[PDB]
Amino acid sequence: QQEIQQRTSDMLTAATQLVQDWKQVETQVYTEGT
Amino acid sequence: QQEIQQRTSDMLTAATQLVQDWKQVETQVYTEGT
Amino acid sequence: QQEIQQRTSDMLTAATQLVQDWKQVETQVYTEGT
Amino acid sequence: QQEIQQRTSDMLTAATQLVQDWKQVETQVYTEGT
Amino acid sequence: RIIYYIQAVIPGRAWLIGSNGSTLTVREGSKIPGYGMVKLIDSLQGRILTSSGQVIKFSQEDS
Amino acid sequence: RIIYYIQAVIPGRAWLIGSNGSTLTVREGSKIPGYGMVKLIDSLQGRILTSSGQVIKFSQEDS
Amino acid sequence: RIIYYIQAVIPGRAWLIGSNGSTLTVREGSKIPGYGMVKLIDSLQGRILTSSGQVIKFSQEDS
Amino acid sequence: EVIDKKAFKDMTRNLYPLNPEQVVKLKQIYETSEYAKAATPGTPPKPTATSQFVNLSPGSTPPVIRLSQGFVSSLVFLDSTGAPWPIAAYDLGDPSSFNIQWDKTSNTLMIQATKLYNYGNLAVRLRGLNTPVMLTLIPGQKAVDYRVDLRVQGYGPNA
Amino acid sequence: EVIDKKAFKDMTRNLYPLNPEQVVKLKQIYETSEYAKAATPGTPPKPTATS
Amino acid sequence: QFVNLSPGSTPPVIRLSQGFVSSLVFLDSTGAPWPIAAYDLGDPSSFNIQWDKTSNTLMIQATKLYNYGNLAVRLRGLNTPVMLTLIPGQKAVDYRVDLRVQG
Repeated sequence: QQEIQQRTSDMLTAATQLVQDWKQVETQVYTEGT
Repeated sequence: QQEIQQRTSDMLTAATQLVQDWKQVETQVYTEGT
Repeated sequence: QQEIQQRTSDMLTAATQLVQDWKQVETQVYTEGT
Repeated sequence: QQEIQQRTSDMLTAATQLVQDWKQVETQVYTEGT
Repeated sequence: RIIYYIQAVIPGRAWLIGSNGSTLTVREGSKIPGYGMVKLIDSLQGRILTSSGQVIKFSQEDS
Repeated sequence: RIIYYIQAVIPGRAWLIGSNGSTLTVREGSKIPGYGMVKLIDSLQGRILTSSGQVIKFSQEDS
Repeated sequence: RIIYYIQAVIPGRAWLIGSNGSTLTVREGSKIPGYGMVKLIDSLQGRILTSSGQVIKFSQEDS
Repeated sequence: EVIDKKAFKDMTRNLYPLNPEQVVKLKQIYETSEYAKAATPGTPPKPTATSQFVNLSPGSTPPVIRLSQGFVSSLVFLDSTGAPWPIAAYDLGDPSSFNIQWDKTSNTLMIQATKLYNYGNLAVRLRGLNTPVMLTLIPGQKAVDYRVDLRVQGYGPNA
Repeated sequence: EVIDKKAFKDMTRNLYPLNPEQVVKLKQIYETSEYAKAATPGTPPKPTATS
Repeated sequence: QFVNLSPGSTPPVIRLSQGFVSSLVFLDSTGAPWPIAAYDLGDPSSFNIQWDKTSNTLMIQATKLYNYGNLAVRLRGLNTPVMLTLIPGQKAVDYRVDLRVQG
């Protein structure tokens, strides 16, 4: 029974990092050459 | 009887705010244009 | 009985915010271009 | 009975973040080129 | 005759305009030519009661 | 006849446009030529009820 | 006849393009020439149901 | 192996306490509350443009301007022929209820009402006149004046 | 599964303690209070020009 | 739309939306552009206006959902200012409005 609550807290830590990484979008970079 | 004095103190707070708002009169503003 | 007094305090907090927002009137802005 | 009170506090935290994000409107940007 | 219309009303006074372009102001007890005596000034709903039974209101095209 | 269409509506008022290009604004009790008296201004769903039974709505190509 | 294709769809609206190059936008209850009345705009899967039974989808070469 | 299914569904309910069907219902609740907050009691005033003639006799009544809170009314001064008459100076009583914007050379005043039902008067002096022109300003009526054309009895510098 | 309906309606009542009907009635109470505040006792004076 | 400066007509209506841009361009009776001298906006907390100081185009964005107001625009050759009303949250949004002024 208690192994379910231990497994659930481990999954919530990993799912928070996965969602936070998917939010990040980096701005495009324009390079001018002359 | 006890609820009468509680209602009286609430009306005195609202009446004091109403009276001093009627006291305020602002000075006229004269604008010269050229 | 006591659920009425709890509900009354929540409505007074929301009504104070609503009345305060209706008081605010912003001054007009004149933009001159040349 | 007590699981309803635990579930209600979780939805109130998430609903506050959703409403506050819908309030935000960013000002338009005018770009002039020459 | 002349038809009068309400132009503005506060508690106490009312400003009127006629078909001839004449502008008046009236109080609770006052004389209006062609209407009689003012009986009641109702600032809400824009109605003025007159002793002859006629009611002066806002204009239909300006309200 | 002339067909009127709703241009914008808030609670209370409604701005209308006609087939002749004429523009009007109406209140709860008001006159529309060719329609009669305004009976109900319902700001949601864009419907105006009229005493002759006709319903003034938004235009089909502009909605 | 003229064949219409979905160009973009959100919940509520849908932008359509025809074989003649004409561009339209439609809502839940709207008229499409040669198709009839819009019955259901389903934003997922790119399907629009029409009262005549035809289904407007994305183009096969542009999807 | 059965534990992994039980931990995944309980974690998803903790990560997302609101369903996608419940997010849609909350957005309808939020915008309906904004609609009732912005709605005006009664009927809104009718926006109109008017034109008046101003008589400087000592028997007539000063003219009336109808205003509304937060709205702009423009007052333009013309002579008897209809040419514009520029403004020299103005004097406003009770500035806490009204706000006036004016470039210092033109003939147009733009007045905005700040309060709901408080009324006052205004003094306006023209370029060629010695007699000042008196107005009264009443807000909160059944009509709001977007623009008033004022006919002044004399002859201005333009004719 | 029936817990989720019960928690949703209770959360709405804490988030919005005033109905859309009650917001409309409160705005009529507020503007009637300013109308009595700005009203003058008796009759206002008549604006006149004299010589 | 055609704008009439008579003292009997109604001011024109502009339909807006929250977060979207509406452009208004001013033309005369023939159709040539009419440059803008100045403008006066009431309630700046509900609308945002961008304007380069010489052109004849105003770009207005609505900030709130259902709050409406008015605007005064003065043109270069006119003495009569132009009065508009701005209502957001309708069933149509105006991307561009063409305005014919009488003079």
